[PDB]
Amino acid sequence: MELTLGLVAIASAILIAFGALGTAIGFGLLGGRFLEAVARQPELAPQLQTRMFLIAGLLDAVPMIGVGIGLFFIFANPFV
Amino acid sequence: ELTLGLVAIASAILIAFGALGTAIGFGLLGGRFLEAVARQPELAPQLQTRMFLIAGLLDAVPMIGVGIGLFFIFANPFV
Amino acid sequence: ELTLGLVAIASAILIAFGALGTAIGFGLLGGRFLEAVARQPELAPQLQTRMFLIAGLLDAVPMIGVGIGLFFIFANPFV
Amino acid sequence: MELTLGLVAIASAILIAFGALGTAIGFGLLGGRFLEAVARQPELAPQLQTRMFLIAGLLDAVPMIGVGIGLFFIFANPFV
Amino acid sequence: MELTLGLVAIASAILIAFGALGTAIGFGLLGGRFLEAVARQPELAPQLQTRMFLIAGLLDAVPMIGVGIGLFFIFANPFV
Amino acid sequence: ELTLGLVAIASAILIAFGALGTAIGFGLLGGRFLEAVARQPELAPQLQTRMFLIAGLLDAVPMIGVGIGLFFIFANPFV
Amino acid sequence: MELTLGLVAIASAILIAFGALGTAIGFGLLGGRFLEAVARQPELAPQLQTRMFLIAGLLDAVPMIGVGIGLFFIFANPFV
Amino acid sequence: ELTLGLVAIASAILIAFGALGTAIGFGLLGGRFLEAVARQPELAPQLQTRMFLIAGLLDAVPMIGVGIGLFFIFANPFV
Amino acid sequence: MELTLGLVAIASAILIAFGALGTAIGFGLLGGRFLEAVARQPELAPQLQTRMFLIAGLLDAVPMIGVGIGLFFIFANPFV
Amino acid sequence: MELTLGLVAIASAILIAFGALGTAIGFGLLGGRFLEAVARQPELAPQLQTRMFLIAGLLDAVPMIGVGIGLFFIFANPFV
Amino acid sequence: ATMQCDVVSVKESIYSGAVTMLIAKGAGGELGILPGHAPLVTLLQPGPIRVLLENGTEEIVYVSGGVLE
Amino acid sequence: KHHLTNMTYGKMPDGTWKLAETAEEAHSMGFTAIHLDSMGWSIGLGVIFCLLFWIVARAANAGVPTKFQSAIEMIIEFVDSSVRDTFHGKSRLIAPLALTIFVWIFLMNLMDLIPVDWIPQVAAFVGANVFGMDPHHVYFKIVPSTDPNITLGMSLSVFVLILFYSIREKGVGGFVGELALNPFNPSNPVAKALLIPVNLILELVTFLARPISLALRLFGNMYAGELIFILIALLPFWIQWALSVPWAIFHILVITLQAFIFMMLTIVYLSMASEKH
Amino acid sequence: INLTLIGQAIAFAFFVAFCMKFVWPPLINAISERQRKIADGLNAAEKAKA
Amino acid sequence: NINLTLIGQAIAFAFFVAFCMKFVWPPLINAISERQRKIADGLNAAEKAKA
Amino acid sequence: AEEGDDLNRTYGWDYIYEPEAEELLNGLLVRYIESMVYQGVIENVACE
Repeated sequence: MELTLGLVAIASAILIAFGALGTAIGFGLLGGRFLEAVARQPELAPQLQTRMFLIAGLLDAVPMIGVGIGLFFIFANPFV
Repeated sequence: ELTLGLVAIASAILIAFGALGTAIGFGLLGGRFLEAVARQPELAPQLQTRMFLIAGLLDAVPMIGVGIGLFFIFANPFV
Repeated sequence: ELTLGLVAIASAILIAFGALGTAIGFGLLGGRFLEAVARQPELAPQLQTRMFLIAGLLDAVPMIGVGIGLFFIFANPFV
Repeated sequence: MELTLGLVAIASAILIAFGALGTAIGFGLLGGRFLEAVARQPELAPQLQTRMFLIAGLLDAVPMIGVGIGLFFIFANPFV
Repeated sequence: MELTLGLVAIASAILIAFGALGTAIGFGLLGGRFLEAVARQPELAPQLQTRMFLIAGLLDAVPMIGVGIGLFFIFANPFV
Repeated sequence: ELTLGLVAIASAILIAFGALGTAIGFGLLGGRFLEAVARQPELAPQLQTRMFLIAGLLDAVPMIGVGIGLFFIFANPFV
Repeated sequence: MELTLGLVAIASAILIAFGALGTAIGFGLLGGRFLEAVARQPELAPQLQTRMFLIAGLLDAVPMIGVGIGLFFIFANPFV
Repeated sequence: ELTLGLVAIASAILIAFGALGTAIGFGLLGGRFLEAVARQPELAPQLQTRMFLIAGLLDAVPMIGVGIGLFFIFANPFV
Repeated sequence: MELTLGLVAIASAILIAFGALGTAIGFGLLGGRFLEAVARQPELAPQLQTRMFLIAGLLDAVPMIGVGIGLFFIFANPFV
Repeated sequence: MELTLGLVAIASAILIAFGALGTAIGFGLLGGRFLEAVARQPELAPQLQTRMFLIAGLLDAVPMIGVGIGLFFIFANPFV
Repeated sequence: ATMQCDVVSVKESIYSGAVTMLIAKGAGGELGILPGHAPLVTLLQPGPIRVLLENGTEEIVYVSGGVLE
Repeated sequence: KHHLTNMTYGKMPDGTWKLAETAEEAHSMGFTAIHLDSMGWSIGLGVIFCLLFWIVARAANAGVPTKFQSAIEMIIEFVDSSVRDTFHGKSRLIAPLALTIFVWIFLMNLMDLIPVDWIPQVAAFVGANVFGMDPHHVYFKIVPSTDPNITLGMSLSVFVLILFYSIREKGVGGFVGELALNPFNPSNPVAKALLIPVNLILELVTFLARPISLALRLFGNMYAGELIFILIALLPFWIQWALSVPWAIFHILVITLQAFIFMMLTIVYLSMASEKH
Repeated sequence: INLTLIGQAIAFAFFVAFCMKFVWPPLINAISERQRKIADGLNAAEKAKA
Repeated sequence: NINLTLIGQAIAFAFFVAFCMKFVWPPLINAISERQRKIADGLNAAEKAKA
Repeated sequence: AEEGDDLNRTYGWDYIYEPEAEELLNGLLVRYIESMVYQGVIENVACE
């Protein structure tokens, strides 16, 4: 019982942690190349920004979905 | 009792690792996409089609992990 | 009893590591693919052909691992 | 109970640790490209700086979220 | 005896998993530069493709061996 | 008793991951920084000031974690 | 002694797994630049291939050693 | 008893992660530094000074963790 | 005491595993640039080839130190 | 005390393990650019080797320190 | 050592001789040139060129746009 | 406080007030497939959207636009421009459904800016006058529609439309036939592992996961944001709530981004289903 | 959370309504700007007539 | 307690509206006004054009 | 213009183009055409 609760806490922690680790590097990788692109073609800022936001929305899905189940486990968990 | 916690750990791994993979793959793809579009702006739609073909081919296996994880969470074997 | 949980962990690892590998692989492959096709917009078809060839060559071991994982899920040994 | 306390402490530590690890790499990856870009077009410093702040705000969301759950665990923890 | 079974299962999973992770990274890393090479000089496509196959056949050797040991643990395992 | 060791190892992880992140991040930043200043030596002060700005922006979360680790060290909960 | 057998299996798995993981990434990283070099200088293929064999044989030495220790544990291990 | 082993593990983690971070960071810095000084040999001393500035800024947090590790080694709490 | 034997086995396996993984990545990272350079300047092949062994001998120092202790644990282990 | 001995052994192993892992990648990353630079400016080879020695000596300090702690654990350890 | 440097305009040759070093501003940025350099070609910003003789005397030539080889 | 805080975290995440036929309102324990009282409040927010657009729609005039109709003109022209320049080939009310879903999800997400407890605690008044206090204190009130069922029903309709345009190829067999990531694996035991399981996994993953991904991505945003807001509410005495204002500014930033991403990817998927041959 | 299929049922139903039922007043709206462009092109042609 | 907590949240919306004006209102208002200006100029040109 | 040169005697080295080769080629071509025009004017002066 006690061990079950501890393992639930651990699993929930991993769910948040790996998602944060993924997104924090993905956004950096995207933004660096974005800055290079906008620097080379300064007049194309708005369409480049739109393409960016499309990418970013398409990017963060799986990890930050896992974040949701993590919070689910935090507060309303099965197995009890 | 221990089996429940272990299944919880396994499920967490299932979503988390695929998530970590996708979060990096999409960034790596999008960076080159942004460089490509800025260099040949009039070719944007073709590049977008190629890119979404790539994304559809890519995100498959992490979805497979997510599905098995969700299956574990609600209706799991080993009970 | 613990055998069930450990088998669950093993199955989770099998799927997770393969997904993590494939997501990175296709991402960094597609980035280079988009960079290349931008250079030579006319040369798209055989580029896609080579890319699909190597992609099919790529997923071999991850697919092998996924099958073993599902085998563990449904009808595992050690029971 | 004791084991639960230890395990939740571990989970809390993981929550902050992975977020810090992710954000440290992300900011470096963004900033290197930023510094390269500003040198190539020194006139465009303000707008590029604004875009960099936009990316930075978009980036560290999830790690900052995880910091919240970490502080929650350290101070007001469930499972007690 | 149960612990032995579980640990054998874990070891088997590790054997295939790490090899798959390595192969997936290596194949893509090779393929990106392969695409650049073939796109820059499309005339040399068969020769370059042959060289890439040579490299690949030299690549997956150790992971392929590891998969065999993993499956060996699966079907006919020692230590029993 | 077993609590105390877990507290110690958690505190160690807190500092360790932050240090690992900062070491790689500062190297990644400084690489481009040095590469940039050599290209355009006349811009050294402005680029250096920007580097201080972004460096201060960088190490925030690791420094936050260090304080939590130290709090675990000296006067911790769970007692 | 059961846990000893299990941990021996785990260790043997790790030995082969990490070696395969390293070799797979290393060969791909090498072959990418190799393909760029062979494309840019098509007249230079043989001596570059010779260099690549030299450095490849120089590469997988330690992972091959680790495979040996893994097999050692598999067939006849100490600690019995 | 077990607490002592856990403290040992934590101390090892502290030192090991710091060493791993520093080794990668300094290499990443040095690659770009050598490339830059190769491009512009005249400006070697100023770039060298910029090195030590950024490197002293870099190695801080791992050095902080080293002290904590040594503290756990010699005079540890939790006893 | 059996537990100690298993743990020492794990530690020894880690010793070789991490060293092999590091060396495999390092040699590939070096060889890529080496091949690209020899493509750029085929005239200076012997000099570059000398430098590459110089640094390679400078490279594997720490991993070879670890492999020695790893082999030391296998046969003549302390703690017994 | 047995479990304490095993954990101390694990700690001692991982100490030098991570150090080797770091050094192997670091030297490779440095040497790649070193060879490329010396190819670009073949006249500066002694000066480049001086700078490379300086930075290499500055690099491996922390892993070498960790090796010392590891050896201390191996021969004359606390926790007895 | 020394290497043959020729600075020629569209009308006539301006400077010539053997020099030990050259400094110019390429499209990417400043460039240092020493004998045995790998082949390279850029476009020069409208700035002066500095060449260092073996004796230590340094001639300077003003160039407004052009190609460096 | 601590007991009160735990009770509150029991309260706010109560699913749709969980009404039930052949039963009372709720007992926080039913957990059956029964009535839901949240998306009714969501429709109460969609209706003002339709009315606001109908206001301009009935007023058909080409004169100088006033501020409100100028802004609505911005919105309609922007969504039309996006749909047009990005996507083409054929048009059956695609841009209308796109503009509806965009604004509808945006307004749903917008409601989060209100405080965590102001509406439920003002609802203590209607608890006092009718239905008592304790029934309000078990589970009675709901927050903006952040529950996963809303977004799941939302996404599955898009999936149905994907099916409807995916049968436009005039044959189920023609559409089902598609290119596979796994055309071949020569090895024989590998073929055993490949034939049934891997291909079944492929046909599962190819299309089915995507609407789930959409629904869960939106759900994560909503639920994480709201839980952050509840968690902030502690230790009020000596503070300026600096943990809230910048965070809610970022929340304002992410709201429009999420709505935009949902709309854009939906039109993407419809365009893909509309691919020729 | 909980499935509670009632929520998703009402969501789909009211979505299909609130969208198809009021696609039409939007379809009205596309024309005004387009005809404004008509006006602003014809007033461009008038000077050529001059 | 409960009301005292809501007192801080009163400060919240105060600062939200304060920052909403200074930052968000000028750009939207300027966009509206400018698009109105170009529409008005385009129609007035047509008016003198018909004359 | 005598493009047959440097095909049999060409070596296995290329430059290190600081800009992309396309822009460099355009910049070379413009200046080359201008120089052709100039040295065609000078010959006309001598003929005059």
